[PDB]
Amino acid sequence: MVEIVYWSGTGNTEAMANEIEAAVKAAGADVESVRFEDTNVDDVASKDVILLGCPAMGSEELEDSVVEPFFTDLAPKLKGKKVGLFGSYGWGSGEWMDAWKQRTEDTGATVIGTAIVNEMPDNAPECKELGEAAAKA
Ligand SMILES: Cc1cc2c(cc1C)N(C[C@H](O)[C@H](O)[C@H](O)COP(=O)(O)O)c1[nH]c(=O)[nH]c(=O)c1N2
Repeated sequence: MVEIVYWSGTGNTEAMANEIEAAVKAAGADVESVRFEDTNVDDVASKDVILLGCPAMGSEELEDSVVEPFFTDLAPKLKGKKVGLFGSYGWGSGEWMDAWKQRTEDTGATVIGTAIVNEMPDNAPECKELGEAAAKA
């Protein structure tokens, strides 16, 4: 059981989440895909595996006004659980995802892969890989 929580500006992370979802469904696993704006730590608690979807913003950062408020709320129950990280970038890779990995790992949770894409999904099999991994917790 996987809660795929995504923040999508320009369709990108939605389509990424959809790709992941298909790989989860292929291995007969229950998926709950929602947006960062409409979720809660209590919901997350019921799912052994969680995936977070945030594109690269400003100067190689996470999306401050939604993802960081939800992350702080999430932190008390982000222990032991399998958390996969998925994001789209334009011109700069890695940094935002490294900082993101560091904070998600740091709460006592483990990272069930990191998917980085050049704007649009499919261009990185990583998305599908994360799907498979999430299906298998
Ligand atoms: C205000 C703003 C700021 C950034 C971006 C876009 C926008 C609109 N993008 C590109 C972005 O990661 C890419 O286009 C995503 O596929 C879509 O991101 P959003 O859904 O538009 O936030 C971007 N890309 C990148 O590689 N490093 C960066 O720091 C940023 N910063």
